[PDB]
Amino acid sequence: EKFLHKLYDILQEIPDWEEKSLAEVDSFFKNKIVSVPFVDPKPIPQNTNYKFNYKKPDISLIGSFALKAGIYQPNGSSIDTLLTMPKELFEKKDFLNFRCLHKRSVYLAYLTHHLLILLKKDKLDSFLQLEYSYFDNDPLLPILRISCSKDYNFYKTRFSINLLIGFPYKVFEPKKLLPNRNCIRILPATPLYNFSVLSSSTHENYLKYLYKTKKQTESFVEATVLGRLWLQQRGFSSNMSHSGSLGGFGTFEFTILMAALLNGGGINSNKILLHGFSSYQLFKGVIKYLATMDLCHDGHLQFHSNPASKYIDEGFQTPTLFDKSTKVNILTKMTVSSYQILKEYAGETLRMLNNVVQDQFSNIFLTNISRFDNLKYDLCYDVQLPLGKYNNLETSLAATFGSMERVKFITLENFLAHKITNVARYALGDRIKYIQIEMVGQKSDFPITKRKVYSNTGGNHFNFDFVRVKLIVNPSECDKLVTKGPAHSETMSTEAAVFKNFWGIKSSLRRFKDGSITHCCVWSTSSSEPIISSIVNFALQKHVSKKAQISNETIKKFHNFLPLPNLPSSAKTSVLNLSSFFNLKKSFDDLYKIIFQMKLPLSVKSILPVGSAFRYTSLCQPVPFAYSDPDFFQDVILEFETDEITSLEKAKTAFLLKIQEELSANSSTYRSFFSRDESIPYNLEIVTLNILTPEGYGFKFRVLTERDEILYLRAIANARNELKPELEATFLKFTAKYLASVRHTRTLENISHSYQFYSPVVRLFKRWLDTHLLLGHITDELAELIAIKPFVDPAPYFIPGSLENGFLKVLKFISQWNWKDDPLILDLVKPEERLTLAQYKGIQMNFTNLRNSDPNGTHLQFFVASKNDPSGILYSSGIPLPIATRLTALAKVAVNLLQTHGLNQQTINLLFTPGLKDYDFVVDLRTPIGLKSSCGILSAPSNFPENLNDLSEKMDPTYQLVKYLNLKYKNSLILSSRKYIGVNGGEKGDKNVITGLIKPLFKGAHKFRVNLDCNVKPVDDENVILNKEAIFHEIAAFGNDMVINFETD
Amino acid sequence: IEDISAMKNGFIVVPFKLPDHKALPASLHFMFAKRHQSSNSNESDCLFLVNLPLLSNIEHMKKFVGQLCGKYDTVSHVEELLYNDEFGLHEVDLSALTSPRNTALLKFVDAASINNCWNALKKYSNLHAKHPNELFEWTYTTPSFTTFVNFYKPLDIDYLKEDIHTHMAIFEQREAQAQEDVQS
Amino acid sequence: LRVDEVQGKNLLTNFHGMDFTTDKLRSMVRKWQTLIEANVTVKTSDDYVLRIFAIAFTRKQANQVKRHSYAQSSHIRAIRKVISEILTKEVQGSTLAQLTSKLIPEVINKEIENATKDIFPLQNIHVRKVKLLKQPKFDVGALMALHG
Repeated sequence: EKFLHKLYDILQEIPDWEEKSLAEVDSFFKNKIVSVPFVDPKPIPQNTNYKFNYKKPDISLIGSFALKAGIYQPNGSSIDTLLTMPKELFEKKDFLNFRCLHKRSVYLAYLTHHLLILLKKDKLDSFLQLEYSYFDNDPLLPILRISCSKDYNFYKTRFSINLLIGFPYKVFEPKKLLPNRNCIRILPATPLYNFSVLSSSTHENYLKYLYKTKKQTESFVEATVLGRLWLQQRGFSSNMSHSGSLGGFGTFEFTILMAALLNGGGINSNKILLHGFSSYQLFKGVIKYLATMDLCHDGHLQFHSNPASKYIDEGFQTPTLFDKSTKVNILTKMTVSSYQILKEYAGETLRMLNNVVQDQFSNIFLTNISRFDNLKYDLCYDVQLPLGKYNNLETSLAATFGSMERVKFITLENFLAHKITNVARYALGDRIKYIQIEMVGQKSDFPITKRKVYSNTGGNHFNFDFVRVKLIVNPSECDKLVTKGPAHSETMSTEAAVFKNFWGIKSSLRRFKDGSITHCCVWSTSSSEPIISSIVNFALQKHVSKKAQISNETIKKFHNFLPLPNLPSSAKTSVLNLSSFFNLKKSFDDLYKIIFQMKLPLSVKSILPVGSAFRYTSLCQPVPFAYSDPDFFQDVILEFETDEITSLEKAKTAFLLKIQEELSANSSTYRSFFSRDESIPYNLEIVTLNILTPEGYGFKFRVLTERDEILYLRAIANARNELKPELEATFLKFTAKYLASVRHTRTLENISHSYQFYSPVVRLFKRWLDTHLLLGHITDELAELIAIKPFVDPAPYFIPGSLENGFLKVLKFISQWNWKDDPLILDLVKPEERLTLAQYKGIQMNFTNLRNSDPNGTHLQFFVASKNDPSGILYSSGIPLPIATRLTALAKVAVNLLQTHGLNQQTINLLFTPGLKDYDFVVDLRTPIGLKSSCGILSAPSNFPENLNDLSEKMDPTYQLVKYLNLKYKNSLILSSRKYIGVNGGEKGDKNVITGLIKPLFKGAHKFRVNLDCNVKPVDDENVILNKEAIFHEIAAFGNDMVINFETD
Repeated sequence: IEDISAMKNGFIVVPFKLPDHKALPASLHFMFAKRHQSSNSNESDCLFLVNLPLLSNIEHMKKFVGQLCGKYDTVSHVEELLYNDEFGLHEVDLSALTSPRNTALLKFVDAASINNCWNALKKYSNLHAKHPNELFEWTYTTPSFTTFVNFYKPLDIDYLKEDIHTHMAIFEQREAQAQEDVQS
Repeated sequence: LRVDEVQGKNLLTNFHGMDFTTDKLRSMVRKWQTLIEANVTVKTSDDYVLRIFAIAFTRKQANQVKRHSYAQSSHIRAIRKVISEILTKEVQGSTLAQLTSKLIPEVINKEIENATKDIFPLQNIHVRKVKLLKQPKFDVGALMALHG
């Protein structure tokens, strides 16, 4: 404030200089160091008969500071100080053909020059910095910017000062400057010119109205800061959004709209916003309004800064809040896609504020969403634009840039931006939801010695390097094969004409099975990129510029890392194809009918599959006969119609005998055998009936009976007090496998068919965790739930619609997770049976009691619950805290590599490579046979062998190795390995690694106990230290023929 | 580490030289053995063993005791070995519930054999003390791809049928008698 | 079977309810025997909402001198509560299509008879009729999955 008062004194000291011509001011600012930042196109001596002038301007304050609603910006804010021009300096024919604009430009040039001289007098020049900029990045409006560096040293305030020179109230006719009106003679409207000049004419009056409403209401400043911070986290500002910039709406516009809503708002002009509201009331009201009330296409809003606001059903195809008191459109800095994306954010925040069960404040206000563009947007392509020169446009750009072109898009920035925007938007259509363009390289500032900003990089002479096109896609309409066009008649319609023209060679005329005659254009999907990518490639290089270069190698590498099944046409088969899953389901349903028509001492009550392939989450897509796949034999819970554990289990096996007998009898095409199952503890009689189907598919059947859980609870009750927790763990495993498994696979199937991309995202996540060897400890369902967390809970983001976006959101969430304090509770449900607040409180009290009896997760680290499981433990138990922290550190280091090295295929390969460090020992093994082809991932099997023992021969034993080895040394050693050799075994899929850490307690020596449970070597006659070399030798003995190398700490 | 031939708690350290594996540029697996005191009739003449190597079976127990007997010209006839649940897959007897880890018992034919092998192992400890290279070499019965594919091998239908048959039979018998007694 | 989606000379269908036949129902209502009906409105996974039905009749004990064989209201009350119990269990467990797969081999019909036979005999025992009254939202993806 003291500094601004000194500035006002300095200005009142600044002298005035008179009417001069272009040559006079030219010599003036040629022999002065300051160069007039002239607004393009510059004035010319042949078309300049009016003259120039500067007098003492009209000082004032305006902005968030004048509204007293500024905050302590960490990066730094600024205060706008307006200095309008004299109405005597103004003539009534100055609002045509850049006259008043050149007026403002020379006004500001002399102003900054002589304030610089007064600075050279006052000696604040050693710490003060003076420069040019554009009012909210508006090239038609240059402004002065004052900053400082480390007695008016205001640099610690981190503020800045904006010197703007508008025009007085009602100098030129607002109805001659209405957006419809033309004022650049060469006839088309000049909306941007209209906006700039009229806003400069009526800046301060808007501040008067804003302050008046701030005095009429009570929580106005709070609502202002609320909206400002919401928008700031959203990545929104008041700058001109026409230039490949997301903006046009910030604090100033937010406040004007809030005041207009207090001045009306409805279509019936009535007061939707009431001056008695609170902060949250006002903010929720305004967000609900911008979410429910279109302002661009089918309706617009109306008010008067001096009369109630009224909504009308005419949208001017541009965000239009129309002030009649000034004849101005408020949002004139806003692009249509910008308004759309802001309205979508508005609806999202509305639904958040309507969430009654879970709080949403942390996500709404305390999360910056604009940090990683590939998280904020599903699709993003880089396009180098070597456009070149002002004259070289005629040969670089396909389109034209003529007189009306420049009158409309005064800036070639706006021209190119909007051109590529519209061409991509049309040529894509429903394949996407929302579009944005980012002119990579664009700037706003420049020193005083210049006439504008200047750039020479990226094959251009304009402010950018290249263009990054961002898209929020629609998945259900993404992988649609054909680009459908309009119908076909003899007299070619206007729509069909324009369509065929736009599509050139791609256009054609195809007929369909239903009998329709419509134009179209067809593509062929690729298992390495999306058809949207092909389309943007073609349309961009066709209707914009033959010199453009286009790619997204990032998404290329994502789809490359995706596993490719050894299937015909898999090369052209996209990600969103589930044909393999459907074929497996169909074979299984045939088998289903066979067993249901079988006859038995019981009637078959139900046959429910619980296969990961069924729930669309297996690492790979199934391939007939590819039985070396770990996920080949899918589980099928068989349940029969309605007292000792052993007799019960052997009766189960006897029913399997009968089934297998009748099956070998009357379904000889199938093959069958019995496998000992030992995945469940302390049950030594469970037998799974493996069935082999000439669709090359394999299942395992297990009889479920209610007497299982009955006898299990009986044993729980009968066990000793210290023995209890072990049988608790065993019963938990049983429940996870037999009941919650079925419930989970059901609900997950449903929500996946609603969220398509969930299946590929979770498959990629499983791949990544297999590369990181954590799969030996992590159970599939756990990872599935973690990876479904982003879709079912997208706050603040949007639902992912690209494999990259989904993978990165999963990793971001895991990284920022704090399982020690934070729980996880998922509302498994289609988009708009969610949890009651009652169930929510129940799950939360569950979490609180668990974390009370375990405040540091030595027994349970990740806690995740849902309707299927109100316990939050079923897929999280049995995981060591070293594994947990290793996972979280992996996520964090990955997010940091992304933060730093930039997103590239190299960073992705760095993600996929395993750390293999911190491992007390690392055994590198290779299996004698190759297994990539047999596993059926692309680098082919074609029957079942004649011996089932030889099926087993082709199987993979390293899983057995690591599991049983952990069973033995589970008292002393923690191990990890690779589960899927067919993807993580090199070029043959045959290389694995056993990475192990020592338990830090048995690391040392201890008392020689009868139940110490380790291979030790005493250091004395009473104290015993662990026997490392013995351990390694025992590992070598166990894996004698497959251990190839050992590497110690 | 050389003079550590026994433990003050009465147990005994047993070294074992481990051979040269190509992936490693020689340890001596330590075991502890102490005579048993249990009132179970089948728990007689037992050497409680602690820290057996991987897959210590009756074969390698016979091999070790034959090493000791051939050295110390002694006679120690092994009878049986008990409680070799080296993986912990029978820690809980769920069956009769609902109706000594890393250690084992080594039974001998008689106290003669057990005391003779006990002398031999005392002198084995003294071998650890004085001459560390006179100590035996422990060869793990090496599990290979063959025994792991054996683990993968499906079960035999005849074994399944016969076992289910006899199990269900005896269970039906015991259940019949139980009902008779209950409602008698 | 209701039609939801279409594709050129090829229009697909999904579940829309189940009825009995009038002639079969008339034969089942024999004289001198208790009839018993019970029903519940209940939700599935893919949140269709439906009301399913159930009917059963008291059968004569194969050796019984007395022809009427009528249960005892107290009998009836209990039977309906168990039927009601069993039906709600099947509807919540079944997503929608699964109930379909559940009804066709009539497992429901038998679990009933099973939990029932401890109260009073009973014969026939069928689902009889199921109606749909609140389906969720289109979701073109889920409908395609059912078709092969």
